[PDB]
Amino acid sequence: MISLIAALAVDRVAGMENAMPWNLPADLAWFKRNTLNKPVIMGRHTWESIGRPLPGRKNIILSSQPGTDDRVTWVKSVDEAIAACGDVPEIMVIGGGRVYEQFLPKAQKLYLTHIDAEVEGDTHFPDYEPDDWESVFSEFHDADAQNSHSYCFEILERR
Ligand SMILES: NC(=O)c1ccc[n+]([C@@H]2O[C@H](COP(=O)([O-])OP(=O)(O)OC[C@H]3O[C@@H](n4cnc5c(N)ncnc54)[C@H](OP(=O)(O)O)[C@@H]3O)[C@@H](O)[C@H]2O)c1
Ligand SMILES: Nc1nc(=O)c2nc(CNc3ccc(C(=O)N[C@@H](CCC(=O)O)C(=O)O)cc3)cnc2[nH]1
Repeated sequence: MISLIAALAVDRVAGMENAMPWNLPADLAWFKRNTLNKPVIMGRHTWESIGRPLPGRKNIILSSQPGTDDRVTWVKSVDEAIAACGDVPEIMVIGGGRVYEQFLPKAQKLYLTHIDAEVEGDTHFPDYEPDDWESVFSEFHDADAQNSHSYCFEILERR
């Protein structure tokens, strides 16, 4: 199956010109936890933002051009990306906006972190219809000494 994972501020804002204005180590731990040992598909901008291969995962980067880093796998279409993942239980799509919109119709599961941050950005998570998804897990966390905002983890499965 194909899954998306993302951190969403209010209005599904997912990305800005620069790094998001929050310190959320617990969310990064959730991200690692749910992606380790699985192929991860990302767009070139997200690859550049991360700045290195994510360890312990097969990193697959979408770009229309040949790759510029031989440590990771580079593909030029959604179907090539999927094929490059091989026979695995779960493919993780980790963004960014362009990539999320392409994969959402193919996806069976969403891993979302809802962040109580009323911020502005240039990249959003695609619209999804709550009636087409069953929420199977939810977990709230307040802001604390190590996390700048309150965050709520959710897992949704497509009906
Ligand atoms: N809040 C979160 O959880 C989260 C997660 C990931 C990223 N982000 C944020 O998202 C932003 C990036 O999103 P974005 O939409 O700008 O970029 P993106 O989706 O990361 O990358 C876009 C690039 O991917 C390539 N691409 C996408 N689809 C393709 C296809 N079908 N065939 C070939 N190439 C394809 C293209 O590369 P070429 O131009 O080389 O052809 C394209 O320019 C950043 O601000 C980042 O911080 C947020
Ligand atoms: N929930 C969620 N939160 C995010 O911050 C997030 N970010 C991306 C894209 N950006 C990033 C940026 C950095 C790292 C990263 O460095 N991750 C490390 C753990 C963090 C750490 O080392 O402190 C990792 O191994 O996964 C991952 C994804 C995709 N989906 C997301 N989904």
